[PDB]
Amino acid sequence: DTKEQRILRYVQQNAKPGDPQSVLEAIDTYCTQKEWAMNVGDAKGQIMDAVIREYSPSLVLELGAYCGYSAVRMARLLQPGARLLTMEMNPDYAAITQQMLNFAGLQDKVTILNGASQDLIPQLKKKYDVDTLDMVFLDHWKDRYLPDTLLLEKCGLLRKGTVLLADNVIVPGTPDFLAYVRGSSSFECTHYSSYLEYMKVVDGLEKAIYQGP
Ligand SMILES: C[S@@+](CC[C@H](N)C(=O)[O-])C[C@H]1O[C@@H](n2cnc3c(N)ncnc32)[C@H](O)[C@@H]1O
Ligand SMILES: O=[N+]([O-])c1cc(O)c(O)c([N+](=O)[O-])c1
Ligand SMILES: [Mg+2]
Repeated sequence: DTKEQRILRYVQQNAKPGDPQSVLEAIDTYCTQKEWAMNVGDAKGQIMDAVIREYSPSLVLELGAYCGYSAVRMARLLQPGARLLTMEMNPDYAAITQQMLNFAGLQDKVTILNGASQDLIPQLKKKYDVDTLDMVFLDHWKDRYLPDTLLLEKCGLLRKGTVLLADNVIVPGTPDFLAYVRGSSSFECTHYSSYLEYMKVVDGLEKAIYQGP
């Protein structure tokens, strides 16, 4: 099996069905202790929670679902009637995300869009009944943040007050995106400093005592 199947299995065997907080904790525990994985993680996740609670978005777009950690993190805080749309181009990952959402009981709040954001964004208004977005979470391949921001703007999906929230602007880094939005009068920016998750990296010394030939 894959790492992603192992994460899901761990959740199924250890988390409480229908309990999003339990699902999050199980993922964080497994990736902290057993296998590193590229979920946003609990430290930055707490910052996401605070931002979502401040703006109470009715319509959120996520770029990059992976195993569904951030989709569970965000969707659990949405008010009744609110929606998360999440784009994922890897169908194996999208399958895990759907199962993760099902297990957490959030499947009615979240819709998975299968495909590449650059192909899907222009289809949003028509196929998913979108006027403008209230919030966007960017966490896909880092070279796509700036071109997808420009594409969102072109497609008329941003309104005054739409909140973009971008992961990894330091590590691995998103230098073009970060320079662009900080420099542009079309964006007012705030930085929330944190730490990359799952960085308790096990290593060790081997002692090898020569016994002779
Ligand atoms: C860092 S992981 C997402 C982690 C997730 N946001 C979380 O915190 O649980 C990055 C994901 O973006 C997907 N991806 C990369 N480029 C993409 C694109 N252009 N459109 C859609 N998905 C993309 C990758 O397949 C991968 O699953
Ligand atoms: O390599 N990493 O540490 C990361 C961390 C992350 O949080 C990522 O989103 C990532 N990625 O999308 O490729 C990679
Ligand atoms: Mg990330």
